[PDB]
Amino acid sequence: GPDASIHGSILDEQTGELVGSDMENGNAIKVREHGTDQTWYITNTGEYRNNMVFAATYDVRFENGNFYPFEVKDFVVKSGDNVYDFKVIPYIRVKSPKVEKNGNVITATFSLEAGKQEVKLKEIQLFAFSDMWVGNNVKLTLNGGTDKQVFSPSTAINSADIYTLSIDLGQNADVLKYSKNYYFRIGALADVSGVGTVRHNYAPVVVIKL
Ligand SMILES: [Cl-]
Ligand SMILES: [Cl-]
Repeated sequence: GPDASIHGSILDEQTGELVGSDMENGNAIKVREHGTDQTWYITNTGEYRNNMVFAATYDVRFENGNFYPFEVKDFVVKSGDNVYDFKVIPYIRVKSPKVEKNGNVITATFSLEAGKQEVKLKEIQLFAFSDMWVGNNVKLTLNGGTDKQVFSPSTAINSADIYTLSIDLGQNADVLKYSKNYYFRIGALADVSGVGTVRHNYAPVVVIKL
Protein backbone atom coordinates (compact mmCIF):
# COMPACT_ATOMS: atom_id res chain seq x y z
CA GLY A 1 0.00 0.00 0.00
CA PRO A 2 0.95 3.74 0.09
CA ASP A 3 4.01 4.59 2.24
CA ALA A 4 3.98 8.41 1.83
CA SER A 5 1.97 11.65 2.13
CA ILE A 6 2.49 15.06 0.51
CA HIS A 7 1.07 18.55 1.10
CA GLY A 8 1.98 22.09 0.07
CA SER A 9 0.80 25.24 -1.66
CA ILE A 10 0.44 26.90 -5.07
CA LEU A 11 2.21 30.22 -4.55
CA ASP A 12 2.68 33.35 -6.67
CA GLU A 13 6.44 33.49 -7.52
CA GLN A 14 6.31 37.35 -7.27
CA THR A 15 4.06 38.09 -4.22
CA GLY A 16 4.38 34.76 -2.30
CA GLU A 17 0.56 34.74 -1.85
CA LEU A 18 -1.62 31.60 -2.29
CA VAL A 19 -2.92 31.19 -5.89
CA GLY A 20 -6.55 30.02 -5.69
CA SER A 21 -8.53 28.05 -8.29
CA ASP A 22 -11.45 25.55 -8.42
CA MET A 23 -10.71 22.00 -7.07
CA GLU A 24 -12.72 20.56 -9.97
CA ASN A 25 -12.23 22.10 -13.50
CA GLY A 26 -9.34 24.28 -12.30
CA ASN A 27 -5.66 23.77 -11.46
CA ALA A 28 -4.23 20.29 -11.00
CA ILE A 29 -0.94 18.51 -10.33
CA LYS A 30 -0.28 15.91 -13.09
CA VAL A 31 2.38 13.38 -12.08
CA ARG A 32 4.16 10.50 -13.84
CA GLU A 33 6.11 7.89 -11.83
CA HIS A 34 9.54 7.03 -13.35
CA GLY A 35 9.91 3.66 -15.12
CA THR A 36 -0.76 5.32 -16.04
CA ASP A 37 -0.58 9.13 -15.19
CA GLN A 38 -2.32 10.15 -11.93
CA THR A 39 -3.54 13.60 -10.72
CA TRP A 40 -3.19 15.34 -7.35
CA TYR A 41 -6.11 17.72 -6.71
CA ILE A 42 -5.77 21.13 -4.98
CA THR A 43 -8.28 22.74 -2.59
CA ASN A 44 -9.70 26.12 -3.78
CA THR A 45 -7.32 28.20 -1.54
CA GLY A 46 -4.28 26.74 -3.41
CA GLU A 47 -3.33 24.30 -0.61
CA TYR A 48 -3.06 20.62 -1.56
CA ARG A 49 -2.88 17.39 0.57
CA ASN A 50 -2.51 13.71 -0.40
CA ASN A 51 -2.16 10.93 2.21
CA MET A 52 -2.11 8.13 -0.40
CA VAL A 53 1.14 8.52 -2.42
CA PHE A 54 3.95 6.05 -3.19
CA ALA A 55 7.57 6.83 -2.27
CA ALA A 56 9.15 7.20 -5.75
CA THR A 57 10.67 9.71 -8.26
CA TYR A 58 8.20 11.59 -10.53
CA ASP A 59 7.83 14.04 -13.40
CA VAL A 60 5.34 16.80 -12.42
CA ARG A 61 3.36 18.70 -15.07
CA PHE A 62 1.10 21.81 -14.91
CA GLU A 63 -1.23 22.53 -17.84
CA ASN A 64 -4.64 24.13 -18.64
CA GLY A 65 -4.69 26.07 -15.36
CA ASN A 66 -4.76 29.72 -14.34
CA PHE A 67 -0.96 30.11 -14.31
CA TYR A 68 1.77 29.68 -16.95
CA PRO A 69 2.48 25.97 -17.60
CA PHE A 70 5.76 24.29 -16.65
CA GLU A 71 7.24 20.97 -15.62
CA VAL A 72 9.17 19.85 -12.53
CA LYS A 73 11.39 16.90 -13.61
CA ASP A 74 12.91 14.38 -11.05
CA PHE A 75 10.48 15.17 -8.22
CA VAL A 76 11.40 12.82 -5.31
CA VAL A 77 8.62 11.68 -2.96
CA LYS A 78 10.37 10.34 0.18
CA SER A 79 8.93 7.64 2.50
CA GLY A 80 6.68 9.31 5.11
CA ASP A 81 5.58 12.98 5.04
CA ASN A 82 6.67 15.42 2.31
CA VAL A 83 6.14 19.16 1.86
CA TYR A 84 6.48 21.10 -1.48
CA ASP A 85 5.34 24.56 -2.55
CA PHE A 86 5.13 25.35 -6.28
CA LYS A 87 6.03 28.93 -7.45
CA VAL A 88 3.93 30.10 -10.44
CA ILE A 89 3.11 33.11 -12.66
CA PRO A 90 -0.71 33.63 -12.57
CA TYR A 91 -2.19 35.05 -15.79
CA ILE A 92 -3.95 37.73 -13.71
CA ARG A 93 -3.57 39.03 -10.11
CA VAL A 94 -6.69 40.54 -8.48
CA LYS A 95 -5.58 43.68 -6.62
CA SER A 96 -7.12 45.51 -3.63
CA PRO A 97 -10.26 43.23 -3.70
CA LYS A 98 -13.21 44.51 -1.63
CA VAL A 99 -16.67 42.80 -1.40
CA GLU A 100 -19.33 44.45 0.73
CA LYS A 101 -23.05 44.72 1.39
CA ASN A 102 -24.59 48.22 1.29
CA GLY A 103 -28.34 48.25 1.75
CA ASN A 104 -29.67 45.38 -0.38
CA VAL A 105 -26.75 45.23 -2.88
CA ILE A 106 -23.48 43.25 -2.83
CA THR A 107 -20.73 45.37 -4.51
CA ALA A 108 -17.23 44.18 -5.55
CA THR A 109 -14.41 46.68 -6.31
CA PHE A 110 -10.93 45.72 -7.50
CA SER A 111 -8.00 46.25 -9.86
CA LEU A 112 -6.12 43.76 -12.05
CA GLU A 113 -2.49 43.11 -12.84
CA ALA A 114 -1.25 41.01 -15.77
CA GLY A 115 1.17 38.10 -15.04
CA LYS A 116 2.95 38.95 -18.34
CA GLN A 117 2.53 41.99 -20.73
CA GLU A 118 0.95 39.74 -23.44
CA VAL A 119 -2.01 38.84 -21.12
CA LYS A 120 -5.44 40.33 -21.99
CA LEU A 121 -8.78 40.30 -20.10
CA LYS A 122 -11.70 38.16 -21.39
CA GLU A 123 -14.14 38.10 -18.39
CA ILE A 124 -14.78 39.44 -14.84
CA GLN A 125 -17.33 37.93 -12.45
CA LEU A 126 -18.54 38.08 -8.86
CA PHE A 127 -19.28 34.43 -8.04
CA ALA A 128 -21.70 33.56 -5.23
CA PHE A 129 -22.46 30.27 -3.36
CA SER A 130 -23.88 28.93 -0.02
CA ASP A 131 -20.38 27.57 0.94
CA MET A 132 -16.61 28.50 0.76
CA TRP A 133 -16.07 26.37 -2.43
CA VAL A 134 -17.60 29.24 -4.51
CA GLY A 135 -16.00 29.77 -7.97
CA ASN A 136 -16.64 29.39 -11.70
CA ASN A 137 -17.17 25.65 -10.99
CA VAL A 138 -19.49 26.12 -7.86
CA LYS A 139 -21.89 29.04 -8.41
CA LEU A 140 -25.49 30.26 -8.27
CA THR A 141 -27.35 31.49 -11.38
CA LEU A 142 -28.16 35.19 -10.85
CA ASN A 143 -30.48 37.83 -12.36
CA GLY A 144 -29.51 41.33 -13.52
CA GLY A 145 -26.26 40.83 -15.47
CA THR A 146 -24.18 43.26 -13.30
CA ASP A 147 -22.38 40.29 -11.55
CA LYS A 148 -20.47 39.50 -14.78
CA GLN A 149 -18.84 41.40 -17.70
CA VAL A 150 -17.50 39.92 -20.97
CA PHE A 151 -14.93 41.72 -23.11
CA SER A 152 -15.18 40.88 -26.83
CA PRO A 153 -12.56 41.46 -28.21
CA SER A 154 -10.51 40.76 -25.02
CA THR A 155 -9.27 44.07 -23.50
CA ALA A 156 -5.88 45.40 -22.24
CA ILE A 157 -5.02 45.08 -18.52
CA ASN A 158 -4.11 48.42 -16.86
CA SER A 159 -3.37 48.29 -13.05
CA ALA A 160 -4.84 51.79 -12.48
CA ASP A 161 -8.36 50.78 -13.75
CA ILE A 162 -11.08 50.20 -11.13
CA TYR A 163 -13.65 47.49 -11.88
CA THR A 164 -17.09 47.26 -10.18
CA LEU A 165 -19.46 44.23 -10.11
CA SER A 166 -22.87 44.10 -8.37
CA ILE A 167 -25.53 41.68 -7.12
CA ASP A 168 -28.99 43.10 -6.24
CA LEU A 169 -30.28 41.00 -3.33
CA GLY A 170 -33.97 41.80 -3.98
CA GLN A 171 -33.65 40.57 -7.60
CA ASN A 172 -31.91 37.38 -6.34
CA ALA A 173 -33.87 36.52 -3.14
CA ASP A 174 -34.67 33.00 -4.50
CA VAL A 175 -30.99 31.82 -4.26
CA LEU A 176 -29.47 34.49 -1.88
CA LYS A 177 -31.75 33.99 1.10
CA TYR A 178 -32.27 36.57 3.81
CA SER A 179 -30.47 35.80 7.19
CA LYS A 180 -28.16 33.14 5.58
CA ASN A 181 -24.34 33.20 5.07
CA TYR A 182 -23.02 33.39 1.49
CA TYR A 183 -19.51 33.33 0.05
CA PHE A 184 -18.57 35.82 -2.71
CA ARG A 185 -15.50 35.54 -4.90
CA ILE A 186 -14.13 37.93 -7.52
CA GLY A 187 -12.88 36.03 -10.61
CA ALA A 188 -10.96 37.23 -13.70
CA LEU A 189 -10.56 35.15 -16.86
CA ALA A 190 -7.50 35.94 -19.03
CA ASP A 191 -6.96 35.48 -22.79
CA VAL A 192 -3.47 33.83 -23.41
CA SER A 193 -1.88 31.73 -26.24
CA GLY A 194 0.08 28.43 -26.30
CA VAL A 195 -1.23 27.57 -22.84
CA GLY A 196 -4.27 25.55 -23.88
CA THR A 197 -7.39 26.23 -21.85
CA VAL A 198 -7.17 29.31 -19.61
CA ARG A 199 -8.95 29.13 -16.21
CA HIS A 200 -10.08 31.95 -13.90
CA ASN A 201 -7.86 33.74 -11.45
CA TYR A 202 -9.43 34.73 -8.10
CA ALA A 203 -9.31 37.05 -5.13
CA PRO A 204 -9.83 35.37 -1.66
CA VAL A 205 -13.46 34.38 -0.71
CA VAL A 206 -15.51 36.99 1.31
CA VAL A 207 -18.31 35.57 3.59
CA ILE A 208 -21.33 37.88 4.13
CA LYS A 209 -24.39 37.24 6.33
CA LEU A 210 -27.49 38.45 4.49
CL1 LIG B 1 6.15 40.42 -19.57
CL1 LIG C 1 -26.33 30.09 7.04
